[PDB]
Amino acid sequence: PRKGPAPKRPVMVDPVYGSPLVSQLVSKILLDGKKTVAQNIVYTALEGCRAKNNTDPVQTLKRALDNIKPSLEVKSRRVGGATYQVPVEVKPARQTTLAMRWLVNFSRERREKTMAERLMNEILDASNGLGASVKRREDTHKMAEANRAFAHYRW
Amino acid sequence: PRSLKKGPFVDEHLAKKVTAQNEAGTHNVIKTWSRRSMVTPDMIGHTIGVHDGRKHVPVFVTESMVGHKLGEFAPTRTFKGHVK
Amino acid sequence: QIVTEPFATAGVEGAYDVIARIGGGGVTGQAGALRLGIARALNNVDPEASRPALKKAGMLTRDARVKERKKAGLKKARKAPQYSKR
Amino acid sequence: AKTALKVKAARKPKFGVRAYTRCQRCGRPHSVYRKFGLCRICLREMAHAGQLPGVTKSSW
Amino acid sequence: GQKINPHGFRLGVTTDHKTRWYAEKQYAELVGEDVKIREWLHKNLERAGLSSIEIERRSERVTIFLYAARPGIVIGRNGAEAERVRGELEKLTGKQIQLNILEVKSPETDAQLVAQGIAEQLAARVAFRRAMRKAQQSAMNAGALGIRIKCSGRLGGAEMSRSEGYREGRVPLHTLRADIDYGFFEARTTFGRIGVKVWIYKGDVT
RNA sequence: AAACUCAAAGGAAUUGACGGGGCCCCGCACAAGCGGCGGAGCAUGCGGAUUAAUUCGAUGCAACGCGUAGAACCUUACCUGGGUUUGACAUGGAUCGGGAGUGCUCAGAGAUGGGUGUGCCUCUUGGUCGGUUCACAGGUGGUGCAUGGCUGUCGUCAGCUCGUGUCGUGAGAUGUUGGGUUAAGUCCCGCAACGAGCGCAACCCUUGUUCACUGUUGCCAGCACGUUAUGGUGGGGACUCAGUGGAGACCGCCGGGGUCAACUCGGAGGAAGGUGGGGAUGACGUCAAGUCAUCAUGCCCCUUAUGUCCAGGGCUUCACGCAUGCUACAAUGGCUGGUACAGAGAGUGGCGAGCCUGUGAGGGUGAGCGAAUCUCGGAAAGCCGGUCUCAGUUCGGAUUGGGGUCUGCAACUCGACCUCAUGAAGUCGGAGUCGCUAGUAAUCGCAGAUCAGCAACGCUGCGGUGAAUACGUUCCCGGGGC
Ligand SMILES: CON(C)Cc1ccc(O)c2c1C[C@H]1C[C@H]3[C@H](N(C)C)C(O)=C(C(N)=O)C(=O)[C@@]3(O)C(O)=C1C2=O
Ligand SMILES: [Mg+2]
Ligand SMILES: [Mg+2]
Ligand SMILES: [Mg+2]
Ligand SMILES: [Mg+2]
Ligand SMILES: [Mg+2]
Ligand SMILES: [Mg+2]
Ligand SMILES: [Mg+2]
Ligand SMILES: [Mg+2]
Ligand SMILES: [Mg+2]
Ligand SMILES: [Mg+2]
Ligand SMILES: [Mg+2]
Ligand SMILES: [Mg+2]
Ligand SMILES: [Mg+2]
Ligand SMILES: [Mg+2]
Ligand SMILES: [Mg+2]
Ligand SMILES: [Zn+2]
Repeated sequence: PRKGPAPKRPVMVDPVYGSPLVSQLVSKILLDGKKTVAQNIVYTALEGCRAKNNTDPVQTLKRALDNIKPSLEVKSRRVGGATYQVPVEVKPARQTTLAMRWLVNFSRERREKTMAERLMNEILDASNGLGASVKRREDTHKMAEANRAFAHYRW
Repeated sequence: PRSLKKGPFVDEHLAKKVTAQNEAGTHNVIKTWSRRSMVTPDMIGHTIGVHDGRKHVPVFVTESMVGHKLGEFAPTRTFKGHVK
Repeated sequence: QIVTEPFATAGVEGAYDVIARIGGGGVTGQAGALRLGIARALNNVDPEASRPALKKAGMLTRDARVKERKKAGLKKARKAPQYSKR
Repeated sequence: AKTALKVKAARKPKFGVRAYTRCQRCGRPHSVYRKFGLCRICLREMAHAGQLPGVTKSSW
Repeated sequence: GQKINPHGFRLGVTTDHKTRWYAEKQYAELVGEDVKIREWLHKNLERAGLSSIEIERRSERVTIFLYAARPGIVIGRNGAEAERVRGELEKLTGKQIQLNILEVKSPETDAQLVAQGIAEQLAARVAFRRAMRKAQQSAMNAGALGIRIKCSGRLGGAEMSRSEGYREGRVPLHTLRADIDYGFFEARTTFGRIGVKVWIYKGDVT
């Protein structure tokens, strides 16, 4: 807004796994205002993760988030009579938000039956380095590199 | 539809006219505005001019009419189609 | 967690019984009210050794966030009917 | 409203179901409150002028 | 066009209701008789000048306070007019009416009588500017802290409608603790009718 | 040059508005986000078409789930037809009166008309009615561009002006420019200005903390029984709550910034901190904005009709177009069994428990409650168990056929609901477009107004669950100062 940066609500931690990441994940799933449904989905996905690999589900979620985190992304610019795609570096909070949003959206887009282990499959694939989320991260980075010539328009 | 335990609704003057017609010969057209009334077997074979808003259109009541209202056979709106 | 954590942030722990009578609201609102009640009980029991941490954790405070009332001409408290120019 | 309509509404109907309310000050047939008769406009203006006991503006 | 009635705005806060009775199964019919009483009194006692009609009820007994500038018309000769109006009131309602008529200490300060007088002058075809200035000057001679008069309509018998107004002093319409008396009347002329509104800031009240 | 033609052409300046002019600002205005609309079916309003009538009003934002907080009759203002004429209804003079007014019957679609029964209270002159008239009534007939009233709107926008002084021939200017600040023409500093007024703010309502007072129909910590059981009981002022009266927040304190000064940043205390959240409140005026149909009213028009009564019809039409919604397209879901947690409201022609009966809508009996007592009452989402397994489906519930219930004089046109069967489009929607900054959006149910019943999915409220995001002002829209 014009007035200034609005305050941010503090992020709570998940009672079970003790990480703000899982709370952010459930709040991102969180369709229709059904917190209990969303975190049932999230807990089921994390338990499926620890079932298929011995490593900790919170650690595998973290690894997936780092594999989906974008470093820079392009935004539209109205310089002159044509629009430009100016690449801009992404702050850690913004990139965590982008990673979570992409993870959730592509989990919803996956072909498997149930959301819980659609999200589980997507998390495992991202942690390994595969999947639609990682593909989108690579594509956005590729397009930022293609339009890298406009790094001097940053303000 | 009307409750069964309340019986059919015949407008209580259509009934008397059709009964008089039965007593004195089932040959006349009975003019009425009672679209409200229920067709009954006692009037079967009569001809009733049911009002439709502007004219008493005649209907010859047959065996199958009985389970219907008098006004079902006297359309009130004319459409004929849009354009021509 | 929201109702147990007053003890966790206090010196006492899960060796201290509690009896609660709860009315009104939904499950989450009842949880928050019970949490505030336990926090206030610990406060007025030991207002020197548990007061500082208990208040710093933002727990000796009642949030006035209540469902905003509906307003005429609007579908909800702030939702507005779909504007349709021409 | 029309005077004939007002008097017809006042008089007892032929069938009970055929009765209606009418604004007892105004004759208006729409938006008539059972609690105090009157109508939308009559209620608003009389409540503002203060002839209706207990009725005040609400701003909860 | 967009301003609230001052009396309704301050109702319950500073000013009080004109009717004081309680009834929860007859409420509508008591409202109807009250409307009949007020309409009858207004239609038949214009000459006296009615500031307010205040209605009370105890048990099938109605009490009417008539705040009038000149109760000479209401009382007639030795209370004959008072008795006749009371009798018409029983005829109209069917209940025991106890009627008492009260003065207004400062008719030049009560807004309703001020609107009464301004509308009467307009009907008698007095220049509206002169009438408004006279009323304003009289109000401030009495000692009101603020006057505001607005006459709207075919002022001066013209074709277009105007909304001519006068004011000086202070009239804080937005302040609830401000004691603002509001009056309105309609001058019935050969050219429709003129709406005259008067706000008078009596002072500040708790 | 002239004919001809115009009654102005023009100069400087003033105040506005506008600018694809600048500087400075603000608003869900973008951006960042979340969920939609535009596609489908249905509901609803409107345009158009149609019709005997489809009554009238509303028309960019600011008309279109709007007047309508309830159109089968009524409403009803429209149409066909049938009645009526001082009239359906008022007020006043006369004049003949004693019944008026009604019960039962007859004719009639009804209006109405004809029977039959019943028939004033005072008093010798009233209440009440009758005609004949006489005056007169009646009109939702016209003009919202003759008006009052009320309302929308720019716009919760930060402004709009005045007295006196001063400057200028004058319109006019100054104040009200400038610097800083604020949500704010909010304040501060300077200043030919010094002041004041309407707006801003505050006073009001509600919500968040707490104290005193009171203790039923509310509550149950300690005490005594209760059919086992129910604060059911005596009783209790503790807790909760109810509702009256107080306290509390003021940048008041601490520190920094700020020439200082207003302000600003941080901290402590505190339920709450910089306006704590929300409502009421809408300046001078604008749009000849809406309403002659709520009411009122100037003028004009109708007067065996444009009054008025009645039955039936219409306002519900349907090659279409738009708009606002609802249900969806499924697995964060459907079905099914069990099991938690609300608030705000309503009720005597009413809310109705319990029991019996029916597959059910319901019916029959029927307590209780004019209600902190009794009833509406079940909250739903959620949790837990089972099941369906991605299928145009055990998604969706349109349409259509059958059998019903209830309200009502009466559900054909044209009601809701139950049940049995039927099982349409719809695979997330083109260009375009909408709402929202927190207990908000999203969703989940509940209650009320009107109301016999109900086309209500509307409207106004109520609580339950409960987010994501805001780097920022470059761009789009609206506005503010110079
Ligand atoms: C026609 O008669 N002559 C020529 C002038 C006229 C005369 C008398 C009137 O009484 C009106 C009018 C013009 C209309 C124009 C209307 C129109 N509207 C109906 C959409 C409109 O475009 C707007 C608007 N958007 O603002 C209006 O102003 C408006 O509503 C209005 O006020 C009007 C009137 O009533
Ligand atoms: Mg009705
Ligand atoms: Mg010039
Ligand atoms: Mg956007
Ligand atoms: Mg659609
Ligand atoms: Mg229409
Ligand atoms: Mg009209
Ligand atoms: Mg609109
Ligand atoms: Mg106008
Ligand atoms: Mg118009
Ligand atoms: Mg204010
Ligand atoms: Mg107009
Ligand atoms: Mg008229
Ligand atoms: Mg309609
Ligand atoms: Mg009650
Ligand atoms: Mg906002
Ligand atoms: Zn009215």
